[PDB]
Amino acid sequence: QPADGNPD
Amino acid sequence: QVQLVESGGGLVKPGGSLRLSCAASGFTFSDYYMSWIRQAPGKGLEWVSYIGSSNTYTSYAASVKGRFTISRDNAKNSLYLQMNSLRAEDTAVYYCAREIERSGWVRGNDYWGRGTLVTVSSASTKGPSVFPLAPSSKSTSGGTAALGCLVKDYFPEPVTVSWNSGALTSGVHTFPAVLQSSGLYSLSSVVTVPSSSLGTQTYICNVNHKPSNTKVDKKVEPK
Amino acid sequence: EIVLTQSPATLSLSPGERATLSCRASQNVSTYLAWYQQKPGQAPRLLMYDASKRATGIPARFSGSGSGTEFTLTISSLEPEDFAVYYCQQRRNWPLTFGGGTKVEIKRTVAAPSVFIFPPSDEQLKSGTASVVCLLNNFYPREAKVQWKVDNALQSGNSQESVTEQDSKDSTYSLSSTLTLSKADYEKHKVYACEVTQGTTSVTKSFNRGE
Repeated sequence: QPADGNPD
Repeated sequence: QVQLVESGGGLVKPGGSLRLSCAASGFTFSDYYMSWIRQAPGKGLEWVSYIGSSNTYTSYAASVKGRFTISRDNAKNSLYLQMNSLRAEDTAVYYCAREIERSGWVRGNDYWGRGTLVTVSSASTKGPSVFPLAPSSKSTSGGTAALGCLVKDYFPEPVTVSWNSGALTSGVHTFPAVLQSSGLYSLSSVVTVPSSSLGTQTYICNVNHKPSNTKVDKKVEPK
Repeated sequence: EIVLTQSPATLSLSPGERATLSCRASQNVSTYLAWYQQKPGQAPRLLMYDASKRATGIPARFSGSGSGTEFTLTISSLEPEDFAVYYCQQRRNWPLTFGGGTKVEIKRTVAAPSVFIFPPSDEQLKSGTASVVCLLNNFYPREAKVQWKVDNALQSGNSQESVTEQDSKDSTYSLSSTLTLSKADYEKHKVYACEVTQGTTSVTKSFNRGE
């Protein structure tokens, strides 16, 4: 998923 | 080669705390993102947490939110999992695993550590009692004899079992342990042999319990 | 959360046969799906990511396909080393989730167990506890009903069983069942029996405490 750890 | 080595696992009381470490080598740790994945005994895989470029970028499974914290120290090539308010249901092997990244999205775990076992229980460490499963000299199974060792009331996992210091391997079945209602583990190890061998060949089971730094050797004599 | 279902949970196939493993998602995950292999006592190994990209060093007999909610992992011809558990993992959104796994075991002919029953050792009885152990040696298939009878009374709630992984040489399983009782309970009864039922056959192994 988004690599910053935040849901899409 | 890429290597990931977890450490810090062990026994913890319910409500206690534990810190896992994961040492990375064979690649530039700071060029990769990481996850922790756990596996309860006999169960499937459960993702635990993920970290990106720094402690600023993390994500957690709902079941651990607020209790576990993932972090990294690139100068030490190390990943960490701080575990607080532990519960019996957290008992599992914990793996650290490297993530695949492309186009700003992580896409799977291409390298895994060997895992470290975390046990959450009020039980105290205890070495095993090893009892014989003795073969009957009277053979009632077509000329074959079964014998073994009952490894009872040890804690925590794991134990390993060999026979005659590794010289006897054919026909050995060492069973996965069961967790007894007492909170202690028990397992058996068996081997089938020619009944005609019971009077000539010595059979010894070698039971190693590293958590208690105890090894038990039990000679199993015919009945 | 995105729920993954792997059905069937077990595939029983012969070496050289084609294997088709399914993973279905409760929501649209596009092609963000990874597949893993795991053997007993070992860490998982990545096989496939982005649904269809083979991982490093994975043989070409493994191919992944699908998009959206239905995905497949195909092993064109099973090799001995391919009998293992397979998990899918969706990488579409946080939190990450896994399927429950599919075990690919070796199909073989039916094989009845050799059944042995072990009384408690005198050494253990001195401790005030008794463990009675029943062994089912090298049988197939894995499914079997094991029951304890004490003076012909069916037991419930006082036994636990364990099963080995499939044997690499003969593809059988073995099973242990352990009955736990106090020394006093043990000495109140004579006949101890372990009954194994598979299909239309029950085999009971027993001993008399005195003998």
